[PDB]
Amino acid sequence: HYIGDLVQRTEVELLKTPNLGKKSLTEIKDVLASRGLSLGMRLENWPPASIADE
Amino acid sequence: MNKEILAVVEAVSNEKALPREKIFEALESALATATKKKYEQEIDVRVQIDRKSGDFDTFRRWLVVDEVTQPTKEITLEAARYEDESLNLGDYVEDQIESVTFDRITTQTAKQVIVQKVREAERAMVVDQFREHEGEIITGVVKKVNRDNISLDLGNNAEAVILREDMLPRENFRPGDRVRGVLYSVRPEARGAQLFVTRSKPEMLIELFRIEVPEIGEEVIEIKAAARDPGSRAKIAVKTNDKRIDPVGACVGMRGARVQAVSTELGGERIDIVLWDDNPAQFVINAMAPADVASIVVDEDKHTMDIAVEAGNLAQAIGRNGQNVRLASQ
Amino acid sequence: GPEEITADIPNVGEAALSKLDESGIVYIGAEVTGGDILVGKVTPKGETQLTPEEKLLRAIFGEKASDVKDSSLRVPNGVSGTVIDVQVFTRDGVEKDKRA
Amino acid sequence: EFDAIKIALASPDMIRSWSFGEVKKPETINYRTFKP
RNA sequence: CCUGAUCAGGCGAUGUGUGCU
Repeated sequence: HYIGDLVQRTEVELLKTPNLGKKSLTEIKDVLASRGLSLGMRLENWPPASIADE
Repeated sequence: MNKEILAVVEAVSNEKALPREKIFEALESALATATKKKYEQEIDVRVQIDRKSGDFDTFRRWLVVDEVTQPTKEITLEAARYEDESLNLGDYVEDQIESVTFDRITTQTAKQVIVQKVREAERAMVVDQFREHEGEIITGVVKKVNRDNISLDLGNNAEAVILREDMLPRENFRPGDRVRGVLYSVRPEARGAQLFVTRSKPEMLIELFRIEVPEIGEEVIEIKAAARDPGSRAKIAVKTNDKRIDPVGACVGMRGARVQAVSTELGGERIDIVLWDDNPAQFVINAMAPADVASIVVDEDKHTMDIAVEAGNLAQAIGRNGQNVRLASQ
Repeated sequence: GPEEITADIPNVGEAALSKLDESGIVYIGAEVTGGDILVGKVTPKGETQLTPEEKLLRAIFGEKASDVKDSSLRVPNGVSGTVIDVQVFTRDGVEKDKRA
Repeated sequence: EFDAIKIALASPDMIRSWSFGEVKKPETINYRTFKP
């Protein structure tokens, strides 16, 4: 549900599922063009340093 | 199939002998480049052009990669698994299209890019003009005065440049002065290549005296050796091909009016036409002109030679930087 | 011929054509300085001459327009202000835009 | 450069030597093409 | 001079006042 978890897997790993369709890939590139998501990220589980408890 | 591109291909003033279909494809790529330059998604362009009907279409690309940037033209191999791995790494595989836009801003952008492609075609045809000779003794008239290089205009809109290390040390050129030289290189610079010459070689004076002497063409006399320290001092040894003919008198003209004109080709060369005979002893002794030779020894095994002379002749036979001596040696 | 009040002007970047709308009249409430475009008005200059490159371009697009001058109203050099009001008048026989 | 300015009348030979042509028509400037 | 990419496009007299020195 959150774009960070979508970033936690690479976009190619998202392409390895048939739940993504033809327009869905265009939507993926359209959202990822804004440099916010789907740049092939990796975290430990959820939180980086600024995602700290306070 | 509007047939506007049909007659439009056959204009055909400047690009008839130039590639017509390639110019059509280049203009189509310019128009599609402008069509890319109007939207905000930075997608690469491909125009698809028809020869039989004339009409065309505009396709978008998808540009198979292993990377994520240029994201409207970003693909990969795991996404190619849905294409059953048929895509390979690196390709520009197109998988989209576009339609149309009127757009007077983009119309001006198409005009600018078409002027750029027309300039590219002009440069290509000029390089083709250079390809038909590739280097020759040719004259030009310099027009621009740059630093340590002089730009020359020539006929049929072709141009050249003269390098300063290829030029004389003291003789400085100015616009309105013609210079004839042998061009030897066309190095591909940015936005097309330009002709380059070097009007300092002995080839230049050699061809100048060939164009000067009428006995040089007809084999009445043969040019045995042409040696030049360029601009400064030069000595060339020539003989008559068994005609009992004055080679210096025929290659000199009236009162030096060949060679003193030919020196004007070099820009002030101190040139000496010199005699030559049958054996290398008398030929080298007369190629020691202008001087007096008492005797000359040579070694038949190893090509070494020795001469002796008076001091008033030694000053004339030596030279400043060995120009006469190295001239006779080469 | 007649003159249009359109937004698509040649020879100017996005820096001048940023306050205009899709119709070509500046927004009510927009800080402008000296040297900007308020109303974009282009004219037909007259055909009067055409060259092979524009012949080719006229075959490509099919646009008739095609030799067009600009006569856009611009802020006199130095004044400032915020545009508070815009009045438009049409004579009969002319269509009305979104603005009027 | 010069030393004095001199004024006099003008003979018609001299006036025909100032000119470069004759004017014969009242027409000002062509329309639809802004050329004379 | 100004505007945009070496190219393109933009330079009034009279009269009436009115107000300042």
